[PDB]
Amino acid sequence: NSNICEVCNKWGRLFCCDTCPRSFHEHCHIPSVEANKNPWSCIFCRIKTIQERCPESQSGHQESEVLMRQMLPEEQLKCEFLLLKVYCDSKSCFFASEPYYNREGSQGPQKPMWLNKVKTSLNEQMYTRVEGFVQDMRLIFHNHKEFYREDKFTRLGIQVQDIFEKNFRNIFAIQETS
Ligand SMILES: [Zn+2]
Ligand SMILES: [Zn+2]
Ligand SMILES: [Zn+2]
Repeated sequence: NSNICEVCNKWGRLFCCDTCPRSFHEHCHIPSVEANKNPWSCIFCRIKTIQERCPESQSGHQESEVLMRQMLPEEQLKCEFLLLKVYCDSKSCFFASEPYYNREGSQGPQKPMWLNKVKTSLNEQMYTRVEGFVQDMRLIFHNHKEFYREDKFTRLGIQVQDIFEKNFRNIFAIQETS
């Protein structure tokens, strides 16, 4: 197994996957690494299994159809993995914890949002459709772009949104377009 966490790239108290060489901090993995279970298979492995059991699940889909899906176990897992893929980027640090807004010439957003809030919401089964999760994720970046206006710091929102969107299209097998 790897000797660093797949998500944050640090050593520490790591839990190792039995079916692949990845390792994780307990609360870096999503869902948090399960207490017992030997063998244990990480989220990367669980997602690959879904694909392998239903190869057709990789044919192209329309985003509008994906968003209206109910949050049954497989879609729950897919959103957990998509959230984890965002945390895998170091620039996620800016969007992880609760933000505050006090900048001359800007007013904070009406509905603040952050990664750890989305994480809690998924853990607590608060989303009934994929759309709920995707809306909160996209709101994180939209709030940031609107608040930071012409400051160059707005680019961090564009960057992390791009990671989100590329991974959304991969995980949910969105039909490729120009
Ligand atoms: Zn970690
Ligand atoms: Zn694995
Ligand atoms: Zn099948």
